[PDB]
Amino acid sequence: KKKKVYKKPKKEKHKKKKVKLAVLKFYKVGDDGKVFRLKRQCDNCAPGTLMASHFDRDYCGRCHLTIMKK
Amino acid sequence: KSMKFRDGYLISTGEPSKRFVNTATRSAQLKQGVLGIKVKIMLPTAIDTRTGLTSILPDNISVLEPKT
RNA sequence: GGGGCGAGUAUUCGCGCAAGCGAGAAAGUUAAAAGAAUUGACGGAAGGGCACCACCAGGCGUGGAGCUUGCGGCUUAAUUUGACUCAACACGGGGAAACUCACUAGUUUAAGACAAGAGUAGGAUUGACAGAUUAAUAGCUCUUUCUUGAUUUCUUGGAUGGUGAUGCAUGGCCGUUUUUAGUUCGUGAAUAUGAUUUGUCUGGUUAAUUCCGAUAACGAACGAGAUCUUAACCUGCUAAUUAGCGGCGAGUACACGUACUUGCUAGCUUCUUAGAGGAACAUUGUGUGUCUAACACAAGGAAGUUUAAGGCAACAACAGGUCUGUGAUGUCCUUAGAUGAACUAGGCUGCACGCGUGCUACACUGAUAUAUAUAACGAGUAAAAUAUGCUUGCAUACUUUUCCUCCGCCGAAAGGCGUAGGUAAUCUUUAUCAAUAUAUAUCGUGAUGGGGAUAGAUUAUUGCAAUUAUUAAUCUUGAACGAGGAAUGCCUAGUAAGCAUGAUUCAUCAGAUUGUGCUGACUACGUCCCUGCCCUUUGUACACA
Ligand SMILES: [Mg+2]
Ligand SMILES: [Mg+2]
Ligand SMILES: [Mg+2]
Ligand SMILES: [Mg+2]
Ligand SMILES: [Mg+2]
Ligand SMILES: [Mg+2]
Ligand SMILES: [Mg+2]
Ligand SMILES: [Mg+2]
Ligand SMILES: [Mg+2]
Ligand SMILES: [Mg+2]
Ligand SMILES: [Mg+2]
Ligand SMILES: [Mg+2]
Ligand SMILES: [Mg+2]
Ligand SMILES: [Mg+2]
Ligand SMILES: [Mg+2]
Ligand SMILES: [Mg+2]
Ligand SMILES: [Mg+2]
Ligand SMILES: [Mg+2]
Ligand SMILES: [Mg+2]
Ligand SMILES: [Mg+2]
Ligand SMILES: [Mg+2]
Ligand SMILES: [Mg+2]
Repeated sequence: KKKKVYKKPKKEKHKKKKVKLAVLKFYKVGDDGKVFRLKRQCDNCAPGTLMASHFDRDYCGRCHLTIMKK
Repeated sequence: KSMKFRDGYLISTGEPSKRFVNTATRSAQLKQGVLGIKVKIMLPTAIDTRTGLTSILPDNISVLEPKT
């Protein structure tokens, strides 16, 4: 019936922070000691589905398989 | 408003008025509203019966002429 | 004499004791005042008629008490909203725990067509474990950092949805006047202006402008009637299943055929079912009436108030109700912090009080307990649920189950467990699925063994969820009420009243509607006194009447 009362500003939406060419941080190759994986690879996903190197665990963004670091 | 246009002979009550009359309703969307259309036709003394046979009218008592 | 007010007013003169009389303006303001007819509406005017939503003679009540339910008012964060004489108030099929939902407090979502510009494969955008954070297992948001692949995202237009406003912008449908008995047309006549009359009527008669008849009218049409559905009669016709009866055997007991059980299956239609026909015309006798139209009584007959009950419903209207039934709709609002669509909790039910519809009673023509006998209309079968491999989840038969449920067992009871039949004249279940009734005993005029409100405790079932107590079961508690003031409702025969039951809603809940049957009265066979509606004459300065 009345117009609203807005005392608190809006809840903000979720943006996704952007990294340019993040894949070049996943593999690096020297002259000797050829290509070396820097993150690690999954277990039930087709090869090349890498997983996050978190503070204390590894997380697969596609199947959500969690392995605890220890 | 309403406008009526008639011609001839028409019946309203009873069981004959449901047999010998044909009725429809339609509407037309004009720019400024809706109009209703309503048509009613009495058939030329032509109606089969519930025990199907060509009937005539429940209101008539013609008396035949003697043979001479 | 020269539109209406101002006004026979102001000033002046003549006459009069006075009251007053006789001559008599202007400024300003106004679109009509005024005459006579016609149709309607109204009347505390005169006549005539109809009707248990009027009365008379009566029945039963309601209004008074407890409680169930709808409406005002108060209260609240919110107690969502339409309708207010008949013709709003158990109405919106409106019995809301969630949903419904329209209201209150919060939080998500895009399920934002299409066009143009931007942004971008060196990535437009999508999703999410763990910790925090949230009622929340909404990655809602944050930290952290993987996944995804052009589906989306940002800007301006433009659409779409809305139980948002307007029923006084409309369609359709419904209610009411009115279930009354009304409404119109051709030609002729009144005209010798007109609105408009007559036909359509003094009288008798009918449920009825239904008929007879009188007549400046003669004829026609709608409405009434006819028609349609159900009920009542038929030992006559046509039929025999998923209906009956009968016929033939074997028994169990009695009396010298009767009752019941059972296997089988000449013929028949009384009982059951359902198709076609018939039957009432006021027939006959007696009376009243113009001896017309009709009415009353008796006999016969299943039936003689058109035999009973319903459905249909003319011309003309209402600013009657509904946009909260609708992918019926015009206009106005709103459209990403939505008035769209959802998810969580709350409210619609809140209680000094006023009003309508009802349920239960105030006892002995009863209450309690046993026993006997006895109805009619009905209904019924994409999801979740029961069973191997795996760590509360997955893959599995849509092979069982979901509606009415006989029967057996368990339990004081409510109910639980196991198993039939049935998509139905076949089973539930109906040669019977109820309660008023009837019989016998106890109580004994004592707010009493009448009444059963209000409270305490425990137990089951529906459901994801029962707290403000869904419903049901047991024991305990035991209020007002002793026939209802002024007022006022319905009703004429298988009717009133009393008594129970099937369906609608329905996961669960009827003190409500809508049908059905059972027991079955008193009083009238009229009238215009009150109320309402209609017609004639009459008056009118009314016409939104
Ligand atoms: Mg009729
Ligand atoms: Mg003048
Ligand atoms: Mg006048
Ligand atoms: Mg009355
Ligand atoms: Mg009386
Ligand atoms: Mg009573
Ligand atoms: Mg009362
Ligand atoms: Mg009510
Ligand atoms: Mg209310
Ligand atoms: Mg309820
Ligand atoms: Mg709508
Ligand atoms: Mg209206
Ligand atoms: Mg309308
Ligand atoms: Mg006339
Ligand atoms: Mg028979
Ligand atoms: Mg609508
Ligand atoms: Mg809700
Ligand atoms: Mg309510
Ligand atoms: Mg007592
Ligand atoms: Mg008692
Ligand atoms: Mg109801
Ligand atoms: Mg009277």
